[PDB]
Amino acid sequence: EAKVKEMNERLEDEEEMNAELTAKKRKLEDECSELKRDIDDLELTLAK
Amino acid sequence: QLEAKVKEMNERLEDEEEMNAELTAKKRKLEDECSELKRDIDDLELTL
Repeated sequence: EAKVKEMNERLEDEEEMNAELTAKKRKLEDECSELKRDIDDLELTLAK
Repeated sequence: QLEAKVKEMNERLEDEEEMNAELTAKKRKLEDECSELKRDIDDLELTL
């Protein structure tokens, strides 16, 4: 009965850890998109 | 019955824990990529 409840809890935690770490990941995806455009557009005004 | 209940939870934990394992490995490379993109800028801005 114990290992049953214990594994229930961990499941809810892993299901939510999925959501959490992906919001962390996403913030880095967003950043890595933006930083690239800021690299590029700077050079896109610098270029000759 | 309680061992069956034990089983599909152990099993589903393995699915979940690997999704979560992926999200942190995906997270690593994105931290690293952000790193170098942030570099490319801060080097380049030292002439503006």
